[PDB]
Amino acid sequence: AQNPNCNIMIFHPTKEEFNDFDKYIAYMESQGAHRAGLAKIIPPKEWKARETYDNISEILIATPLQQVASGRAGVFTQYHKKKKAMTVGEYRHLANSKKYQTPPHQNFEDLERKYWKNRIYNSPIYGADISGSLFDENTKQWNLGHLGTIQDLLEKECGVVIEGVNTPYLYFGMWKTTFAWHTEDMDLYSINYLHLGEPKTWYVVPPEHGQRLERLARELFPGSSRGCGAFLRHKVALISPTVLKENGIPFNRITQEAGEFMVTFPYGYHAGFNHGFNCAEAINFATPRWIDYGKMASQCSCGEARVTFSMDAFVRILQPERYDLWKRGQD
Ligand SMILES: O=C(O)CNC(=O)C(=O)O
Ligand SMILES: [Mg+2]
Ligand code: NI
Ligand SMILES: [Zn+2]
Repeated sequence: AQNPNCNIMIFHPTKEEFNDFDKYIAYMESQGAHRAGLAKIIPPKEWKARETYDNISEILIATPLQQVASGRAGVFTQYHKKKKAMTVGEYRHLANSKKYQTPPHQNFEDLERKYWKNRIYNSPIYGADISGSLFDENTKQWNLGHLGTIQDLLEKECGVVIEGVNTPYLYFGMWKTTFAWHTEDMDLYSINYLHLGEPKTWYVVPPEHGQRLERLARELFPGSSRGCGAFLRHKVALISPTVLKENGIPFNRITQEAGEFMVTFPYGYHAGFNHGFNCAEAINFATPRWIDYGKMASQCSCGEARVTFSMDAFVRILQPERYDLWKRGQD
């Protein structure tokens, strides 16, 4: 069995190996990459996502989200308070202001210590979940707006044609902006490209151990757990590496830098934080190996998780028994 300790693997494809996206995912899996839940892919030196980032300031962040924490430093939830619209140029200036800017630090490990010590005492503002793309149309390799769609994959594997679309999303971050512990909708893959700016630190639980994280979360967030049998779908709970180690939960960590891709694998729980002003692009995707995970994915039916139009068909076809309850949660 490849990668039996579930370490995060880093790949360096050549320009030739970067042509065929599906083939390279399947290659990484042949080497055991999925066992970690997360892999890093460093593009060949010949590749670029676009020519420059000099002309992005007029993109609008219609609903910036202020991430307000409650709890203790290593075990907290966050809620998202909506703020007035602002442009990317306005948000960048805000991120760089004395109130929000990255503090002085020695290295990534010092900054990580400062994040976990101090995150809860601040409320950073995240420009998340913005439909759009920064890949040039002429970039043919690993262009996250030109991937095979999940609806086409389901149709190729199972024969059923379904409605829905699959487009990318932009994330504009600042110091301390936070992504809570989650797996993807329907336990899909994700791919994330860090276009510019400061790093993103990731934490991940191997898919084979995901239920250990879920059991810890029910213990640490007992009110939330009574409210919903899949409350990590709400994407609000944070647990620090120190607390995970104290409770024996297997996990790994890695820092993504500008110009690098990260892939999350089906049922790989992940969480993390941004180091300073940055912009990432991400999208969900599927492969044949996903289908079995989609059929078994938990679902939130309490009303909180509310998701895209395109998840309807995935529930309806892969999980018909659960469909009626889940759709009630959507309505
Ligand atoms: O970058 C973020 O805020 C969160 N991204 C992801 O969870 C992802 O790409 O799967
Ligand atoms: Mg612009
Ligand atoms: Ni994710
Ligand atoms: Zn719920």
